[PDB]
Parts: sequence; structure tokens; C-alpha cells
Amino acid sequence: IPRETIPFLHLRKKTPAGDWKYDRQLSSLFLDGLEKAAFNGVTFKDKYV
Amino acid sequence: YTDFENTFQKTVEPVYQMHIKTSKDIAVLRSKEWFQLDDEDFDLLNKTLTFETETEVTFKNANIFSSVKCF
Amino acid sequence: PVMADLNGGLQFVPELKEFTAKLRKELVETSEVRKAVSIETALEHKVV
Repeated sequence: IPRETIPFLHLRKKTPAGDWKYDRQLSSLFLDGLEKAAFNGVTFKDKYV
Repeated sequence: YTDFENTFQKTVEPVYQMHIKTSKDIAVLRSKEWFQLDDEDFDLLNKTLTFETETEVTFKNANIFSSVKCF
Repeated sequence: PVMADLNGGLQFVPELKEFTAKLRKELVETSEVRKAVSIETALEHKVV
């Protein structure tokens, strides 16, 4: 993820003032999860929906 | 008889139990001058306390006491 | 369109719900404690 650019998909974190801003760490979590899903796939066993 | 200066009395009170629920109870108990805890920082909250006291009294007349000591 | 903020800086207090609940409980506790202590002192006076 380049320095000073927002990913096309990202997560946001609420600031003390209460506005939702792009969060690098949370978005990294999300995008790593997506990467794993694309390569190894992801199981939803035992999930009721 | 009316020689109350020679009279006295001693009664072993029934044991009394109190469940300290709220901070109100703690505050009220700490207000009573007679309620003395050795550990001033004891946590009375959600504690059961039992009081076993004895009262020694002398008399001034049939209706009034001239000295009261509960301990 | 115009947006007018007539909030008097309240938005700058963090965790507003907890702050106001703390204020309210402080007041309620002080009131209840004082009332209970006063009642008990009066009753002790009335018995002694």
C-alpha cells in the first residue's frame, strides 16, 4: 500500500471528534484477509446466516 | 423503692446482622461515632456484618438512665 | 444551504454520555447520602 495513498477498499476508524477516517492498520488487516481468501479460499463452516 | 443510685443493669443484646448493600449504608454506618473499625480502609461493600453487644446502664429514675455503655 | 452550529462547544467534550452519567450519579449520591445520614442522626437524637 503506497505511502500517502488510500486503497480502493479500506476500513475507517472513528476519531475522538467522531469522524470516520481511513485507518492504515485496519485496512491492512482487511486486505490481508482478502488476499488469503483469494489464494487459499475461506471457510464459513458452522456459521448461521 | 426509689434508691436509684444503688441500681444498675446488664443485658446481653441479641446478635444483629446487616447486609451492607449500597454506599449509602457504608456512609450511614461511618457517620455513627460508635461504629469503629480497626482497618479504616476496610471494604464494607457487599459484606455481612454481625454486632454482638452488651449494654451496662445505671439509673436516675424509673424512666431515665444516668449512664449508658454499649460495647 | 447553510449549516449553523449552535452547540456551544459541547462537541468537544469526549465520551459525553459517560461524562453526563457521572455528573448525575455524583449528584444523586450526594443527595441520598446526606438525606440518609440526616434521618439517622435525627432518629438517634429523638431516642437519646
